[PDB]
Amino acid sequence: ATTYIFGKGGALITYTWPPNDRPSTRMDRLAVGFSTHQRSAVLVRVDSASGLGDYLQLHIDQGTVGVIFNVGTDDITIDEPNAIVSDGKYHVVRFTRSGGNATLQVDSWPVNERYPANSQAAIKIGGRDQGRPFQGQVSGLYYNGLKVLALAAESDPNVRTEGHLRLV
Repeated sequence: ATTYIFGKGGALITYTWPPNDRPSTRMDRLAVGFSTHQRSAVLVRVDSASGLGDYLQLHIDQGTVGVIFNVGTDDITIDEPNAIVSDGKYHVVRFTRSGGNATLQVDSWPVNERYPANSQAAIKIGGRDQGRPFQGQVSGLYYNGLKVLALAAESDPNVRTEGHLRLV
């Protein structure tokens, strides 16, 4: 329930687990609040051990939200192509992984992805080097117990700050 505004140039909020507490999880929850006017941006990126690719991606594409996450080799996508999100108004996204199974809630639209038959390293919010970079405001981010936005506000050493930010 803390809000950061990402200005012109795009900002970045990195939470970095110490190289000794890298959580290898059976289940993940991401839940973000935000608003933006652009139809193409990246919100939350979660990195895996060095050189394994992205563990979790949350991006706005075509004005709708979508998550990519990997089950070892393959990366699984979940699209919510019904909720328009690039209006500038408030929107709450809730990704819920459980093994291969997964759920995606955007505002009032839920999607359920069900499976057929990896240690985390960092969480980045926004991105300053994918021109056009993210612009707008993110609010009350939550990942596996970590309220990363709050942890910034209280200057947690694990949280590195880059870009054009403002606590509102």
